[PDB]
Amino acid sequence: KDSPIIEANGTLDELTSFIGEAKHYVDEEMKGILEEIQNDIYKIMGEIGSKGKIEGISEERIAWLLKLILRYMEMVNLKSFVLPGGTLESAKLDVCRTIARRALRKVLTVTREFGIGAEAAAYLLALSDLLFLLARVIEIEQGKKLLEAARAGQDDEVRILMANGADV
Amino acid sequence: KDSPIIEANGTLDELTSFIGEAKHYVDEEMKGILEEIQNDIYKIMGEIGSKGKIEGISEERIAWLLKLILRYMEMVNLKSFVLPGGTLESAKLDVCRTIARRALRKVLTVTREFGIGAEAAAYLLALSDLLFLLARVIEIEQGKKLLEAARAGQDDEVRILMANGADV
Amino acid sequence: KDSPIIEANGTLDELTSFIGEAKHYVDEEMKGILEEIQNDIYKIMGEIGSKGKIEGISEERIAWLLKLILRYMEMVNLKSFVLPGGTLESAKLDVCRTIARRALRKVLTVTREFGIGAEAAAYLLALSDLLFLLARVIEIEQGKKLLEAARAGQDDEVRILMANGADV
Amino acid sequence: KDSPIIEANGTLDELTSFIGEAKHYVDEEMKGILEEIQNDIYKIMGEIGSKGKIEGISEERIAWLLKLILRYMEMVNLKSFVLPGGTLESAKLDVCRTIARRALRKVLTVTREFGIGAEAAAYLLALSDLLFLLARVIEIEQGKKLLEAARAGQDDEVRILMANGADV
Amino acid sequence: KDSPIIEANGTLDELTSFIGEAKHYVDEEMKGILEEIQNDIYKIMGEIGSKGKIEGISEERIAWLLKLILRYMEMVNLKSFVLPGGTLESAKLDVCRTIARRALRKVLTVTREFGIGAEAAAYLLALSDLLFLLARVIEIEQGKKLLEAARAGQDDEVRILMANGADV
Amino acid sequence: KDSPIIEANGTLDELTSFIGEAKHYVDEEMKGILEEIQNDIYKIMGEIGSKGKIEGISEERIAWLLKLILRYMEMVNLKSFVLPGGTLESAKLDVCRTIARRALRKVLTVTREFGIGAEAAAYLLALSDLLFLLARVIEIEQGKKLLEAARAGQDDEVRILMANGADV
Amino acid sequence: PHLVIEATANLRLETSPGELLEQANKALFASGQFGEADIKSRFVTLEAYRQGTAAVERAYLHACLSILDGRDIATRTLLGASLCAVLAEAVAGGGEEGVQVSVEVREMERLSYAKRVV
Amino acid sequence: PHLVIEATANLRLETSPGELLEQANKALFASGQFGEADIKSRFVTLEAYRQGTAAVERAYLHACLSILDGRDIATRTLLGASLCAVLAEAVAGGGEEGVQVSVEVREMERLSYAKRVV
Amino acid sequence: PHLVIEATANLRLETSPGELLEQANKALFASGQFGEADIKSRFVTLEAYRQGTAAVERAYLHACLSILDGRDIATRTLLGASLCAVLAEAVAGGGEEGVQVSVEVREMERLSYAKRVV
Amino acid sequence: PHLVIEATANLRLETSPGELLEQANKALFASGQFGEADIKSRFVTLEAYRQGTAAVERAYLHACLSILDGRDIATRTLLGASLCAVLAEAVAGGGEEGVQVSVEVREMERLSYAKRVV
Amino acid sequence: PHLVIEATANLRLETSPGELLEQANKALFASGQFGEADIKSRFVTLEAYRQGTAAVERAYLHACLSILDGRDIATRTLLGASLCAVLAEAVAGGGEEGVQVSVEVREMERLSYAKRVV
Amino acid sequence: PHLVIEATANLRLETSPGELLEQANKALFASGQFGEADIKSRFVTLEAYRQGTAAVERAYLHACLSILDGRDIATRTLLGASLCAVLAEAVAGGGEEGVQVSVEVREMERLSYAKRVV
Repeated sequence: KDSPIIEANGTLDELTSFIGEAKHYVDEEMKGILEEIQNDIYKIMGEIGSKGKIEGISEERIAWLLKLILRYMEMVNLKSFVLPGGTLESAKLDVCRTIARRALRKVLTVTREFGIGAEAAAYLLALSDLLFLLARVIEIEQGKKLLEAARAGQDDEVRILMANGADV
Repeated sequence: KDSPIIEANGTLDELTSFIGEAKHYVDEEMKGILEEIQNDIYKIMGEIGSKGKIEGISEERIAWLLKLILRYMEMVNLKSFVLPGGTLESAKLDVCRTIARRALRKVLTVTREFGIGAEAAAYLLALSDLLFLLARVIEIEQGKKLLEAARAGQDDEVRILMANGADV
Repeated sequence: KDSPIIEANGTLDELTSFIGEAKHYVDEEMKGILEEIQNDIYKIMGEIGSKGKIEGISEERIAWLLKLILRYMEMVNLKSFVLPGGTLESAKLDVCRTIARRALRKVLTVTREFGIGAEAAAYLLALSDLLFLLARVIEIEQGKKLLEAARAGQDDEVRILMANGADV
Repeated sequence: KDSPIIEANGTLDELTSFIGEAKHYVDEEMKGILEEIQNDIYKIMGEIGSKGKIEGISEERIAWLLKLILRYMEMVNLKSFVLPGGTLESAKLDVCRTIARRALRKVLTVTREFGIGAEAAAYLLALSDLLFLLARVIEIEQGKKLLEAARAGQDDEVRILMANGADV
Repeated sequence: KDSPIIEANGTLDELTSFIGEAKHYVDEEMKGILEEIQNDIYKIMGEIGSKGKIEGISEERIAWLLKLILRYMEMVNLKSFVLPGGTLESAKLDVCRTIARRALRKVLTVTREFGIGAEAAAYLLALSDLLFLLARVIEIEQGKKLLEAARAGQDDEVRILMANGADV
Repeated sequence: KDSPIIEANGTLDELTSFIGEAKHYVDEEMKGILEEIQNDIYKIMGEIGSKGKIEGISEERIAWLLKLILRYMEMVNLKSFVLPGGTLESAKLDVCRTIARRALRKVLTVTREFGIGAEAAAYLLALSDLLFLLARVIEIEQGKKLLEAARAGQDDEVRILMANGADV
Repeated sequence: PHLVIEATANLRLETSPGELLEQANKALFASGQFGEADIKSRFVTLEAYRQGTAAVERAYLHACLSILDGRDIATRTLLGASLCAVLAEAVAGGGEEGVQVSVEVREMERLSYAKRVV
Repeated sequence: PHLVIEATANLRLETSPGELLEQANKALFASGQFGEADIKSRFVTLEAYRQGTAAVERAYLHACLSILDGRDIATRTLLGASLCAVLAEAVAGGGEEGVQVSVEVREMERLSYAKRVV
Repeated sequence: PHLVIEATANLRLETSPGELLEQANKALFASGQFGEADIKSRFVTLEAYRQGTAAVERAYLHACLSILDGRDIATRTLLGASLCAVLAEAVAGGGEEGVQVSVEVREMERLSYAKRVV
Repeated sequence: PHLVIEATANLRLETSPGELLEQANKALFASGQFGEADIKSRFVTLEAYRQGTAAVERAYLHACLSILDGRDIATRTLLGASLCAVLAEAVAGGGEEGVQVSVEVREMERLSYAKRVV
Repeated sequence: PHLVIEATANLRLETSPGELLEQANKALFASGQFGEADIKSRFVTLEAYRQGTAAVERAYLHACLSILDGRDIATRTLLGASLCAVLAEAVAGGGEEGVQVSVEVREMERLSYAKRVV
Repeated sequence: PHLVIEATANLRLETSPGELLEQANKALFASGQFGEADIKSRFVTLEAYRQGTAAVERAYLHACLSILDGRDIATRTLLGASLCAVLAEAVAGGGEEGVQVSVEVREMERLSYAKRVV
């Protein structure tokens, strides 16, 4: 009922609605990842809304995020300051990253006054580093679809990829 | 010109832009409902921006929302904690519900300092209970389109519904 | 590391992600405009995050926005209070206008305490007057596509425009 | 760990030690009452020290105090302002009444800041009205032991009662 | 009903209950002194609880305390730092002295905010110098009972005095 | 002369008067322990009342308390939540433990504002763990007096122990 | 939540006094704030009544909803506006001019409120 | 403004229960705070009642005036003192000793108060 | 102190409605807060009532004790808990399931409260 | 960032003590907070150790990560939870019951911290 | 609680280095603050050491007890004074003058502290 | 003041590990803050160590000076900068690139610090 509690629950309810919108543009593998993140934000909202009287996420869940981050960090070859939204599908996940940074700043105010949710704010910090890596993978497998279309000798099927934002 | 007035007008202008984006995915009946909500948020913005010197919405408008809520509450059979965004069309309306909860917290700060907009904050509270019920109807008539496709003996037309998020 | 600095950088990172999502629905001319705005928000984020120790945007950039605004103000014939989101493409740019008004209120708090970013807040004020004019152009060339389809004698190609929100 | 919590637990631990000292001067009936009060102060200390996360006393316990108060109020015929400590045994219970009034003022500060322990402060208010009535009974059955010793024709056994404070 | 008023009345009610417990261990002369002190604390509690609207003790009462202090100061030959509680009877009056010093600090807070009870705080200051002198008399007439038992040639009656704390 | 200094000296003078009352019910061994504690509280009162300009207790004294606690912790076999005051003699030492917890909270306020008396507050914390162990020893040697009276074949001498609170 | 509805004697309702309370309990439960079995309603008709000082024959209707405290002003304004639309659609008329329908929402204190189930 | 007057059954009034409400509405309108048609009064008689624990036969009278908030304590004290002089001049007597007349002025909340005219 | 006890019509009490008020006045006087002749109680039975939206037959009991302000929350919580134990020991039963008994303690304002003795 | 890992002598690791530090430096660099060459780790084995007062044979593992100050509690909680998952996946076992793995994150002061490159 | 005891090489103890840690764990458990199996101790001997600038041969002993935060200064002062009396009764001597024994109590942060049981 | 110097195994010093501590104790005593016999230093060499994630052979040096609290930031910055100039003039080199030397100054708490002389 307090003022930083209803703001932190309002942004975490805003973040899990943007993930549910952005999980329809990704493939079948990343949809299973984003549907398990949506369950974990629901566990954080029960912990923060009850001021710690209900148990939240375990440390097993943060060990599941960081084992995904160490998997996708090998595929993403880092580059210079690239603009958000190369393709349309990777533009939806760059929005959910910036809601998770806003939800992290609200949970950090609950921690600095009520002393609860320090394991919850460590989940939203590891989440927004995964949504950055998840967005950079989709731009790559869209771009590796361009090099196979250049070698296949296609006239129309190569330019529909460039109209969706495939890098050259 | 005051500080809680420009924040409350900024979120109500943000809410009526998300409704205008989400009214292109719904059918012809729900588009007429969402276009009349957009006119009522414009009447609230004139009342709050002038600190009550211009008349706002009437109590006839809140009697129109609650007579819609009592109609859709019969079709929506309530269930457990379901994740937001079953289909793509019902994922856009779960975003507008969480902007209306954020716009309600800004109007509640105008009420607690200037004493205006108590009938406006009762509109945004009844609005976010309609956008929750409007999202749960679209998941149902998408799912009742699955049972008719199972009885029709279709091979391709049943799985394009499951690729859009129809419940099994 | 201060509290108004991380909020102003969080909303400017939120604004450049909504522009990267909304630049896939516009044509090839407006995509070049929106990709140059995304570079200028990246220059503002470096200036605000370093509290003015890094140079920001020049006054040449605000002279480029206002020379675009004076070009599109002639095509947009002003009318009454029209609802946001006539078409689907102009509904995405009415969302980015309301993030730029929220990012302007965060940069104005950095200016009123640290005295920096007054040329940055004059960019976000001229930006949200361009995104209003950019949204009203797309509704017009969608509507001028309706008058040519009425004179062409089309039965199916005129009503698919009206299903996308072309004005009559 | 807060400052009004450790003061309220320190006085409730002080009150249950004075009751354990004063239950050796009373008869076998009042010792069973005072040993059940000591269990209920232990339930209040668990509720206050955990800030309400552990369940406290039930409303069945306050219904047990007030059904004892309505029993002893018939025997105690009220009189003028009588001094505390008529006999030695009723002087020990007039000390425990004034610790229960001090413990009530500490629990009332926990209620006025943390909103917990309103059913606990209603127990300590009904307790200090029982310890006032329990002290006035012991002075009476000591004084009714004087009228039977006057009629028995005793010379030494009547004055040892007056040396212990029996009223004439 | 104010906060320093209910604390000052709670400690003065605590002090007159400790005097009523400690007046059963003293002889018949000191019991008449302690029963007249208990009436004067009852007059102070009526004055403080009504914020001065009821008349309190007169200056005749403080002239009665100081004429007792000047009588007992001749018998008490002062010595070094002796520990409290030489005998059991003089240990009960060293407790009531430290409640009267605590009651004096509560009445001094009523005086420093409401301007009342300056003649009441001068009674509790002269009281705690009498309870110090009353405790040192009982240790002396217990010790002068030892020198008469040494000259009487007693074997058992001298050591029961030393088991009660008679000084050698 | 300061306000937390006169409160801390008033409770330490209250604690050494309750120890002087409770040292007449214990045997000849525990009386020598309680008379040496009374000298150490007198050394703390000189240190706190002079704001550290007089030297207080040494660290040799806290090494004497903890070497007593490690001796009595072997005899006291710990059990469940037992009520304070099993016997009358162990009920007097459960009162002095709760004054030492109140005196510790006053000395901790002197430490948190004036920076003095951190070695004094470590004495009162080790003191209240000894007075808890001293109270549990007296209940045991009263209860081991019951098992020898059951084997001696006594009819009256076994029940006078049970009337004093010996455990069965 | 306790709902006391006080109508005058000359007020003609479109339904029974019992069917008015079933519509008012469904409109209180549909706000999602209260439990199902905790919504308790009662209807009182008045024999002796006066409205105003003029001699014209009038009628009125009044509901007083008492809820426990701890809810914001947006919830209490919605509860009064949802009930006032139920009572105003049940009034057929009475007297010689318009019927005045009004709903008060007041807050009971949560700490001193006792409750038992026999 | 709502005025609920609750008298016992053994209380004898000098007038009718209807003419008591006409005098109480003229004394509320003469304060200049309320409108004419917004002053709504009702009179309730009680069948089962007890006053005190003694066995002496007693009677009482009680009015509860509920006004909207936003008025200072000088206005609310005048409204209770103007009504208590009207009710005390209408009591002929009842019971075996004096009749106790009392008037409470309580404040409704203005933001959550709904009102319509059918 | 005014005590209004509102029971439904299907509620069966173990005693008379008059003997329930004698037990409630002795439990209010035994708290030592009020005078003897200032404790005024009344009992109201209800004809039209609904509890919940379900079709099961229910009954309830409700008391609203109105005292003057100036008392701490420990006194008001004890007054509601002392009255709720009196009413719950008088209910024999009613309806098809358990009876809900609840007691509200509300505070009248002391400055605007008028009182006279005719 | 300095990482001191202190294991007992009876603790059996699944890898070498050198390959444990390569996995702990990759999990510290993957947080994006530190530079590459500024992550310095060391592994210490203990000869004389006791855990608890009981006579059962136990083993433990402990890491103390010292970073410079200026980072929020969400960054320090993630650094302790990312390291505790690396050490717990390297422990094969030791003693007669479970191994306790714990990680402390402490903050060095930035103003008084000196640094040079020879 | 982690206890690191660092003695020099020339320091002669009255007992073994293992029996010193059993006495230090019993004196930490007897304060009633920590659990039984959570008290973890280790003993480190030093090969290269200097005390002071003079050429006289010296020895020292040092313990650093790291506990989690949330305890008042009376608890931390008692923990350092209970440990310093254990170490000082175990030193036989070393060097050419007196041995300096010192105990530091430092506070780990509770929010960023990770712990697991393999 | 306790000074713990932790060097790796591949680090070549220009002097002995014992003569490095004599130069570090003279540079701590020359600040005029500590006594002569209260400056206690120790040198620890490390067997298992990793710096960074790259495969290049590196070495480092680290000192942690723990002083009692109550000194301003100008005194603690001078103590870290006076020690970092002593250690950097003793490093001959090690590894395949530059040696990193760093000094941390941390504050022990004065109230809970125990000290004895056996």
